[PDB]
Amino acid sequence: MREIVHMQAGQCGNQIGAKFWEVISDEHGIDPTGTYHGDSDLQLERINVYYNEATGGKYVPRAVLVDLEPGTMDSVRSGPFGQIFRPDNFVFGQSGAGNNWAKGHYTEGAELVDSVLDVVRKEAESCDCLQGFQLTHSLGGGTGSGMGTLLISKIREEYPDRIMNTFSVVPSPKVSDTVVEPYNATLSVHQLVENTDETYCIDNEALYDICFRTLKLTTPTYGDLNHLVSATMSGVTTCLRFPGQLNADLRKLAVNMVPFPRLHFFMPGFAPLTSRGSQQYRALTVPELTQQMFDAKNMMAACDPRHGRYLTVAAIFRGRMSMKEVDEQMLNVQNKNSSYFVEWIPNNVKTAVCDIPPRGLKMSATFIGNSTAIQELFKRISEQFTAMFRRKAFLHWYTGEGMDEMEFTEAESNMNDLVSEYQQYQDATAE
Amino acid sequence: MREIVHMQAGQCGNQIGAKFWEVISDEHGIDPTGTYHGDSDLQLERINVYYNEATGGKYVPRAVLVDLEPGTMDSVRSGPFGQIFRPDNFVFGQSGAGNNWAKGHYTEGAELVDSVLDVVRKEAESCDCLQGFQLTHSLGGGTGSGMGTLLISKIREEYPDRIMNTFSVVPSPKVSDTVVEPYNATLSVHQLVENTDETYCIDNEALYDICFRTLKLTTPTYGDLNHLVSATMSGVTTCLRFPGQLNADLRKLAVNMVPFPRLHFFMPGFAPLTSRGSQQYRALTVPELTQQMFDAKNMMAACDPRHGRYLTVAAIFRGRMSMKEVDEQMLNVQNKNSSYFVEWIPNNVKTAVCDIPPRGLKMSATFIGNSTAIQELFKRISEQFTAMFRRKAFLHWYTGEGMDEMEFTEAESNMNDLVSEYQQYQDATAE
Amino acid sequence: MRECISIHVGQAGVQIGNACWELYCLEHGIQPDGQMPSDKTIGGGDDSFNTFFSETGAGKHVPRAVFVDLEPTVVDEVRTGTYRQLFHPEQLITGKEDAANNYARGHYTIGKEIVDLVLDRIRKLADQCTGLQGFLIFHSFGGGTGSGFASLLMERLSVDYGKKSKLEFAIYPAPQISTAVVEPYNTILTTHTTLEHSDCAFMVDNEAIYDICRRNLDIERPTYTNLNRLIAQIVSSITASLRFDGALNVDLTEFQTNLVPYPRIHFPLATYAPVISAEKAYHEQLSVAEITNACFEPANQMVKCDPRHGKYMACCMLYRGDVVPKDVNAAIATIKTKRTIQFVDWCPTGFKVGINYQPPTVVPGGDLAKVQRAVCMLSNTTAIAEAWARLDHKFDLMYAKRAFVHWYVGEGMEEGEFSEAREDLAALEKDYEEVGV
Amino acid sequence: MRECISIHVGQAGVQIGNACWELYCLEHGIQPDGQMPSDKTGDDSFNTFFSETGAGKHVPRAVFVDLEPTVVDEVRTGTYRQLFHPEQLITGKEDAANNYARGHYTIGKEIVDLVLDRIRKLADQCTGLQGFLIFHSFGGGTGSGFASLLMERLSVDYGKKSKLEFAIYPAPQISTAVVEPYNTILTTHTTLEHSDCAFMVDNEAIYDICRRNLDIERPTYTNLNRLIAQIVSSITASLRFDGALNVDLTEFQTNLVPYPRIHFPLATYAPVISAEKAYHEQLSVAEITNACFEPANQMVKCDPRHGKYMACCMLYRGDVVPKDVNAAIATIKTKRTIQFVDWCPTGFKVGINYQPPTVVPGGDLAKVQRAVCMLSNTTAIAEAWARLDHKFDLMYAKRAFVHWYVGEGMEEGEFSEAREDLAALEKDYEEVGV
Amino acid sequence: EVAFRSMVRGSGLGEVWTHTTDLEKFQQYGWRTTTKEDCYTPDTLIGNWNEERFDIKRIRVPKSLPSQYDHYFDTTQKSSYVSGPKPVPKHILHLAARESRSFPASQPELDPPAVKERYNSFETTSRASYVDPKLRKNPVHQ
Amino acid sequence: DQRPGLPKDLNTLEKTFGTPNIFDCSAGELVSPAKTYQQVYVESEEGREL
Ligand SMILES: Nc1nc2c(ncn2[C@@H]2O[C@H](COP(=O)(O)OP(=O)(O)OP(=O)(O)O)[C@@H](O)[C@H]2O)c(=O)[nH]1
Ligand SMILES: Nc1nc2c(ncn2[C@@H]2O[C@H](COP(=O)(O)OP(=O)(O)OP(=O)(O)O)[C@@H](O)[C@H]2O)c(=O)[nH]1
Ligand SMILES: Nc1nc2c(ncn2[C@@H]2O[C@H](COP(=O)(O)OP(=O)(O)O)[C@@H](O)[C@H]2O)c(=O)[nH]1
Ligand SMILES: Nc1nc2c(ncn2[C@@H]2O[C@H](COP(=O)(O)OP(=O)(O)O)[C@@H](O)[C@H]2O)c(=O)[nH]1
Ligand SMILES: [Mg+2]
Ligand SMILES: [Mg+2]
Repeated sequence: MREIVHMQAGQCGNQIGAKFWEVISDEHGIDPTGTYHGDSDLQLERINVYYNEATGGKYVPRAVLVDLEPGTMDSVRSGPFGQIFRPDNFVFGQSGAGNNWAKGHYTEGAELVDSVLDVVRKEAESCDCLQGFQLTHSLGGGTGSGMGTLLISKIREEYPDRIMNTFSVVPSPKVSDTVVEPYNATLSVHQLVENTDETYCIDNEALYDICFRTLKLTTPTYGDLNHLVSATMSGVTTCLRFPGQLNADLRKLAVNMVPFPRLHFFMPGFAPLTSRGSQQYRALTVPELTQQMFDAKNMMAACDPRHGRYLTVAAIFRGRMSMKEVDEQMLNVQNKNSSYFVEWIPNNVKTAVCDIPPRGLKMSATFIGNSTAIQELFKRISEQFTAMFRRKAFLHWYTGEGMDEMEFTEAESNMNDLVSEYQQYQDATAE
Repeated sequence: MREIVHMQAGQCGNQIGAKFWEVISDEHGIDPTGTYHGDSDLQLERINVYYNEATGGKYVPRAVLVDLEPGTMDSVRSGPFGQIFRPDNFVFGQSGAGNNWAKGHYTEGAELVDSVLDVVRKEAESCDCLQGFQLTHSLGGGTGSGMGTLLISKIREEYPDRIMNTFSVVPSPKVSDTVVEPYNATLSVHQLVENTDETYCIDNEALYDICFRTLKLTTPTYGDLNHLVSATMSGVTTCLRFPGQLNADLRKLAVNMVPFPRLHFFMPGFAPLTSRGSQQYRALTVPELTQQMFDAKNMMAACDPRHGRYLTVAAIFRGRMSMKEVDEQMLNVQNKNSSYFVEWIPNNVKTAVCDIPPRGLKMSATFIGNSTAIQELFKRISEQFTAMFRRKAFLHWYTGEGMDEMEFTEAESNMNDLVSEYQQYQDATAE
Repeated sequence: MRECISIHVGQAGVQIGNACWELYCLEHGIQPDGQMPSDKTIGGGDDSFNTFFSETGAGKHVPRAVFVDLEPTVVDEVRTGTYRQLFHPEQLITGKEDAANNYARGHYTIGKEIVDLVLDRIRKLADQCTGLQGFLIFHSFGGGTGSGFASLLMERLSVDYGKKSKLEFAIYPAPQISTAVVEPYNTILTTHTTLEHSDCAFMVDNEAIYDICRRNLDIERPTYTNLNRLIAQIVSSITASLRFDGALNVDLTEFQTNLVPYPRIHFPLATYAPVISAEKAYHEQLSVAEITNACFEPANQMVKCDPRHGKYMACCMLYRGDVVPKDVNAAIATIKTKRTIQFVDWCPTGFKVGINYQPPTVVPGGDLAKVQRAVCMLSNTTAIAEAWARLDHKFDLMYAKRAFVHWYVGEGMEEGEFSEAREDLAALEKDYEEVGV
Repeated sequence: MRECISIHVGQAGVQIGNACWELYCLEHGIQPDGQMPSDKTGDDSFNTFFSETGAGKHVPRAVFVDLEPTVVDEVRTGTYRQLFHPEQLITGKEDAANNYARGHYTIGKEIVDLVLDRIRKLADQCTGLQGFLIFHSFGGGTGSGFASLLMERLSVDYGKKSKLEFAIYPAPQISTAVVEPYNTILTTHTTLEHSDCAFMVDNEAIYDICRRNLDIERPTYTNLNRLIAQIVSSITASLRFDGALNVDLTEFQTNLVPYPRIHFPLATYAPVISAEKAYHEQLSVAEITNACFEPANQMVKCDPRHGKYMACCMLYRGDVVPKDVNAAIATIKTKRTIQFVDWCPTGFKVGINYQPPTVVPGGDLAKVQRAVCMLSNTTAIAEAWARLDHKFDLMYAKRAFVHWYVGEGMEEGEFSEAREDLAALEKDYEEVGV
Repeated sequence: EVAFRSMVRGSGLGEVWTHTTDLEKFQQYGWRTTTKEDCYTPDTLIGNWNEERFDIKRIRVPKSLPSQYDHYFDTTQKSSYVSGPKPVPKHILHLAARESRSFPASQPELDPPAVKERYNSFETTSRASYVDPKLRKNPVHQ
Repeated sequence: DQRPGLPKDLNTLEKTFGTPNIFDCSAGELVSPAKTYQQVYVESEEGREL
């Protein structure tokens, strides 16, 4: 047993979780009736990681879908692969937080969290060896930054020994799309610094750029962004799911990446990415995969790797490939780029190759990058927070609900300490 | 196979009895000629409770019509649904009492008592189970009050255990309509309180208030009041006629209603009542029926139950509903208006759910209330009686028939005693 | 050979029996006409129906039940509906007047004429037996035929048949959810009479089954049909050992000897508890440990009382379906190691289990799912003392000023019978604290 | 689970509700008798505006209310007679005569209990009410006094839930009545502290829009009310239908109201177009986003370029691909004509719905793939407040039309208190703008 | 908040009746005879003219053709929200007699067949639920 | 009157005006195409001999 309790919080979290469950059921061969119609038994060999055998040999995911209003929850249930979910795990409210972190953390979000803790208590009790918990939400949003962070805190209190990996969507530098994004993002990251073991942040305009540039796609809307993030979702768990030459579980990735306990915000990346016309002109080899991984156009976050230092790189390769192909392709990247890697960590690339590639690809690779480039995103959110908090705009909802300015100042100070730690470990020399 | 013999006394009794025999014949699917034209078998299953089998498909009502003058008998036979009654059950004399209780009870009524008792004995010995007798009449009349109570006394002498209920159109505070109405009402209720098992006490001004405030109808006429009274009578007796989830007949109602044998004056209420424009828009649900049932101005007695305290309540629901919602709503209304229920009786509300809705409606409810607010009616009749009697007004008409003032003084004493019993129970404490 | 006679007295008894006998017909494959529509029939082993049905020698089965009600409407509903040719016409015993929610009318005056006829019918059914296993009495304590005439019938059966199993299924009133006023009088009178004339007194509460249907089946607005179907499922799980072959068959005598410690503590609690609906039923494992932990929950008892306030004395676990004994042993071990479930100090061996091969059948006109594993939990414990105390509170606060007593007094029964019954049930309560300590 | 209650106060509110409920029945496929056309071939989007009293009939969650029984009687005898609830069309006997005193103190105190009991019955039938949509005008009488009285008597009972106000704000240089300055000054002082989002729509602005973008040189109030009905349909289509990221009535308060005393956005439904122009145009996301910031396509007659944008709420409707919205907002942010306030780097709340807009058979708008409704909170309303302040000062310099209020029951100092409240509102807008 | 109130009842247009006490009920609407809003035709808009026009005896008669001089009486909320003439059904127009009602003005002719079938089919619980358990595994079709 | 600007026959409220949004080759058939494993193995072993 290595089980991950999955959670979806907020509209973004619910939709991206539904797309993730669709693609992982495609990978494991589960049909929309909950049965198995695959070809190789390797799909069945480790079903127990995310699925749950009901009566008759059917499989139901260990996912808690939560939102304060029946919305996207009903959309997920009515959409494809919706009846696979347990109807007991469709816990919902009737009110609505709506970009109101105070309301999602202290009002009716804070009373339905007892039911969500009861559901995850049942899901963890009906297991033998829990690997950890993953949760999908969005900073700068509503209930995802609210009940999501409340869930992170309470579950970290309940099980303070399991690997906790939040994925989350951070706000976008270009466009606005929500006015209280700095407030909600700061109040959520203040919880996410000390509680979560690892975070794989998603950025919407970075996804827009990677869809428009490297895959063209004309109009892929939101579902294809959800698919292209779900690719990395399956990518950094496929060593736990499928066998291979070198295996790296979530705990192994967490210890091999995180240098210091505060430093745990990563950037994902999927790179067997081709357009429609260039897929018959491009040759899929491991050096080409590493080129597209370390390409800055494949960064899922609003971050420039050239303006920073990569603390640690993780590379999850999928498919039948040689081992020193990967090893020498990371040696070559490190030797070619000595000014963009930290000098005090020798060979900061952790590689793991599994034998089962994803659907429709001979080879694939997932890049998870811990860098100091997140400092620019956090100083963006911090300066936006200070700009709004100087004139106290949109603060009256939070204060007239019950938090005070002291919590906001502590969150801003903690996030500034995180920025200072990033800059200190970026500017720290080897000797 | 139970049986209830219907008796109509006076003009009011004959009119609302004719409306009653219209409504329940429509309920059992009997045409005005007398044949059976129903489409189901539940109508014909319990048709023997009120209809004797005749030649062919004819069905003769088990009703005895009595009034000293033929003026209303000829009309009630010549009107609609008047050719269904047996012509031998139309007993009549030459003169008339006419608001002259002494003539109705001692001189002119007493001549017809032998014939009408022969007719009632004929019907009772034609019966094989004979659950009881229902008498419809008006307090404040000559033949309805005096001869009606004389019939009540004779039938109690003949059958001292079979159930007896009188429907008792009662005087109202401001309609009046008669200058000897307090005399007639007091002398009739003096017999009723000791010789009746269930007195229902329907009020004309209250019926106008219901029919105008709830149903609009700026011309509320006379047959509409007859229709409301008949709807309440049918809703009272429906469990004897139709199958249901939890049946309750007149004796079950009497046992659950009457705590002490002199406290048996009730308040009827029918409450799927809605305006002409609001029929297609209103939803006939159990909580809404409960609200309209316990609505204060939906009571067909002129006394407000807010000026008192309920002792016992009966709710006869008709239609397909849920028992849990029914008794949960009774629990809710008791715990909300706990100040209007006696604390020394738990579960003041008896329930009776029958499965057959009335014709033209989807779901109905009938109310019976043994409240202590009818002491206002009794005190009103007492004060009008003692206003008239202290000056000996209109007393020569009553004393020229063989009556003395001792009967009037006894009626004072008995009404004041009943007022005292109702008075001490609305404020008697448990411990 | 192992045959039981069912006596369904009162309107509640007749309706519960109407659900129970259609459940029995569905279980044994008997069509509503009375015959087997299996056509090919095949002999093999097909004597499982003999507990509740008898051959007429022509393919028709008549049930071994007597439907009693003093008013002719709920029995005529059975005689008119689709289960008309199934029942023998003489077992559908009806009266003329109902007992009018009056223990005196049910027990002394109206119940005195029809008791001879129903005893005659029970005599014919007992003569049509090759060894009677027991009696299954179904009634309501609410009042009338189910309270007075039920007590009269069971005392007459105790006089006549003597030593026989007398399992009764009582519709006890709720603390708040009830539809009568003289109902606490009727309950207090009937618990004094049916205390020395019964050996198991399985109690179900209308509000408790309302809460069960609202929580598990998520029937927000249920009718009596669902409650009767759940009670029928309980009785079917009880009699499954007598009817169908299994590994450990717990008959009525084994059941009583493992359940009741003393002759006056014969008041257990029933909880058949895979009770989840077909919507949220097929997404779960529904294992033996899961259903045992569902049984051992405070908000699953089908009588309104909290078991954490009392001490468990005996438990009987009737499993149904594909149930292996090792999962039973593991579940019982987990329940015993659980600390919120307290057993009394003088009963170490607190469990008696029994496994039947036949799975429960789904009723197509119902809401319970077609589950494979079932367990029905029957625990004799001391948590009913609070229900007894609530009933005593109601009885005392009405009897303090003698409300509604004249209906009983002037129609048979004397005044002091209420005092005698109150004293008897107070003695029963004192018995319960003596066993509890 | 998500429902709204529509209260229509005054004659203008009742006529706006006529157009709105005609549009609602059209876009949910409800005939004027209240029946679906069946046709067999699962729609449930009506369960925010149509209570299903189960017979096959759907009834609106609307309370028409008025003191003058003329326009509501027109509704009650018109084509939508067998659809509205008969006991939801509450009328008085006397008029209100454009008198705030006669709408708040004398005529309306015997009918406020009736309208609140109807609202209470609708809310008790409701199962998760988001809030109320109150359609009225600041002209006077019913729309000024009675609507405000409903604001206190609903905020003191419910609270919490949304109270969105659709005000027909008086025009700068034209109007109909004469005591509208007095009524508008008196309305805001009692409406400001009990409200959540009270946005305004102006008659001159709709006249310019209909005369320019629709080629209606002689428009009546029917076109005005239909054009406001499209705005309310676009503001509630996120609650009604599914789509992309959805903006219900909860984010409208916490994304548009930075300070408690300033809750005044502006509507802008601006693919407003006719058949010829839409035939020759290729209406796309960038064009319909750029057409919303133009001063010509504004729903109030104010100057948006002489003001700083506080916040915006984009409500896109139809075949909208999400990155086109973000590209349009990026272009708007690089534009210099639109000026934002300094304490607001992020200032847009974007919500896309997939349902195309609906066209009324007989009307002015054309069938279009895409629609945009901006709810824009700006600082440009201070000019309108200042000009009505000037109008009130001119009328109150020598006590014109004051004797009606004084003899009806209004205190003399109430005008001074409302004047002081508007002066405080001007100072609040100046402090926000600086 | 008074206890035993279900719903406040309005008058023909605006008046509410005092549900608490009965002291002025003979000067409230109804019992008041000094007024005049009771003896007009239902064409005029006083009294409960809506409820009078909702009656069977006014629904059964259909509207005539518009007159010649109707353009002088055309209205904005008659020409904008256009309505065709109502085709009153034959089962209403050929109503021979009122069928079995239960209370005054309890008109069930206007009810749709979906709710008419609910009380025309005598639905009893024991027979409806304890039916043959072979007709319940699949629905029955008309 | 809106007729001579529009074409000869056009039912105003039946024809939608504006440009449509063409929906082809979404990322669901680019990131993870439905091509099993034997098909992609064959399509990748094509080539290699040269
Ligand atoms: N669980 C359940 N309880 C019922 C049912 N029917 C009746 N009851 C109970 O019975 C009580 C009412 O008394 P009854 O059992 O009907 O009385 P009776 O047996 O008909 O005898 P009489 O009073 O003489 O008519 C109510 O409080 C109910 O709790 C039923 O179908 N299911
Ligand atoms: N947009 C729009 N505005 C209207 C409409 N009808 C009236 N108005 C506005 O309403 C103002 C007239 O006063 P009303 O608001 O109608 O007054 P009322 O609400 O009827 O209340 P009273 O004082 O009793 O008349 C005018 O200045 C118009 O601007 C309409 O149909 N559409
Ligand atoms: N990738 C992706 N992001 C989304 C989607 N829907 C919303 N978002 C993002 O979620 C953020 C808003 O969070 P929100 O859903 O409103 O949180 P909620 O109020 O709790 O539901 C925005 O920044 C969007 O970019 C989606 O379908 N896919
Ligand atoms: N509700 C109602 N009241 C009636 C009816 N007929 C008469 N009354 C009332 O009965 C009273 C007169 O009683 P009456 O019928 O003359 O008694 P009688 O002399 O014995 O016939 C009057 O005050 C009327 O208001 C009727 O059909 N319905
Ligand atoms: Mg009975
Ligand atoms: Mg007006």
